[PDB]
Amino acid sequence: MIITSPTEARKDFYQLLKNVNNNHEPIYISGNNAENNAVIIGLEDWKSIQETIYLE
Amino acid sequence: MIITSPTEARKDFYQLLKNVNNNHEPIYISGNNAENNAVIIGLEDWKSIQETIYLESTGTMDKVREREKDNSGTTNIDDIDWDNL
Amino acid sequence: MIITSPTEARKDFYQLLKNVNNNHEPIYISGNNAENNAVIIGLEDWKSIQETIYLE
Amino acid sequence: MIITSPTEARKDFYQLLKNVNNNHEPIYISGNNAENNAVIIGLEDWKSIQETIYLESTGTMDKVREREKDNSGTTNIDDIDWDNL
Amino acid sequence: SNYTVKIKNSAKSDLKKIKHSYLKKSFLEIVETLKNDPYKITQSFEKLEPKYLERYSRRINHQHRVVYTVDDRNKEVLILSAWSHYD
Amino acid sequence: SNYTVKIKNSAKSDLKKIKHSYLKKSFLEIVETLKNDPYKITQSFEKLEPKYLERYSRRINHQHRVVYTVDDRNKEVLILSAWSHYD
Repeated sequence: MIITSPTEARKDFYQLLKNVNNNHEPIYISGNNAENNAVIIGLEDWKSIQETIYLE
Repeated sequence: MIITSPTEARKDFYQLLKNVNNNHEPIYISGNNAENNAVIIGLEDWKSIQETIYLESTGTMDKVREREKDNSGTTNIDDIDWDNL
Repeated sequence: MIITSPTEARKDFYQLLKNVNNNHEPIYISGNNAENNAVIIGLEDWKSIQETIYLE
Repeated sequence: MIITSPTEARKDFYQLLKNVNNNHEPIYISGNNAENNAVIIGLEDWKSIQETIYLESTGTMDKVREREKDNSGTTNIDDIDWDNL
Repeated sequence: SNYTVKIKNSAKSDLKKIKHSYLKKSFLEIVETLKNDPYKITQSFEKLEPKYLERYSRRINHQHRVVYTVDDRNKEVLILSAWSHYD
Repeated sequence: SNYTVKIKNSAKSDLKKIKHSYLKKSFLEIVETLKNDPYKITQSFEKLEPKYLERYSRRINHQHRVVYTVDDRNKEVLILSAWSHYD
């Protein structure tokens, strides 16, 4: 599980984008408040997740 | 949909993190190499997503959707005979 | 999903113990040294996890 | 098995996080109440556990254990014809 | 502030597994919360996706959820699942 | 440096779900890593518990895994599951 701060995520940004798609594991971005908390997920993994949630 | 490049997302990254959480909408990150495309989601919205996919993958949501449509009726929870179970 | 630092985890230590047991969700501790990261989990949840893995 | 009170865990907290990762040995926090009973585990050790629990909860490990035991033989992965699927 | 809490009859078999896995006390705490405020931010309360269907979950433990809906007009909670494993 | 990768024939039904869900490309990227180094720390490679049974997993995506064991003696990877949704 990869957990990084907003500042370190900003710095390592381009490597995080390929790791997320290669490892199929989201990057957790955690800071000192709720406006700084997010996850980065690969577009294709995210589309599969969108399929699982919007079935026929 | 909000779409931005990896370069522009990296610059305004603190504002991006604020926006996904305030507006409850994902930001899409699209570059020249579509291999590295990604999505940024507020953590709270992500948790609801994670919870849903967990319950889907266990078969729970399939069972929940069937039970919504069956005609089995309901029982008040205080009427459950726990000793009999 | 609380993701906190080791310092803030020590500060709010007793509330975090309550939260992990009432929410049945782990608290993630991520510090500047990424490999001293850790997880706090309620004891009863932990035991149910262990018996699921080690049951004959 | 390391058992310590919530007070002594809080006092040595920074060192406990180090020991739980170096020794790969969980630390049990046991206090006067149930709400203050917990376990501290190193993050990478937790991820193996978390991943295993997911495969157990989806029923995947049951099918893994079933298929390990059966007599169905093994087809080489390069011999699989996806068009006959 | 009372809500009425009902369970689908087809979900009653979930309660049998709750009882024999010693999860009854945790399930009844969720019920008591559902009677007071089914939207309270406790018990890892989650709004399930798609959110327009307005299904919710609370954690009995790390593995099992109470999945339910809420009739806000009649103040009735309907439990649709209390066991998140296939058997 | 090179391994034989096989799959239990009772697990080939997973491959049809992998195909119909458009995950065949991600699955055979895992197969290529299994052919070369089944212990490479990529694709969220994890050692499953209990670790004395030496079962491993790799992510096809966020939901589905390849579960497998490795015969280090004969340099052979045995895929036991390629679908992690209860069906």
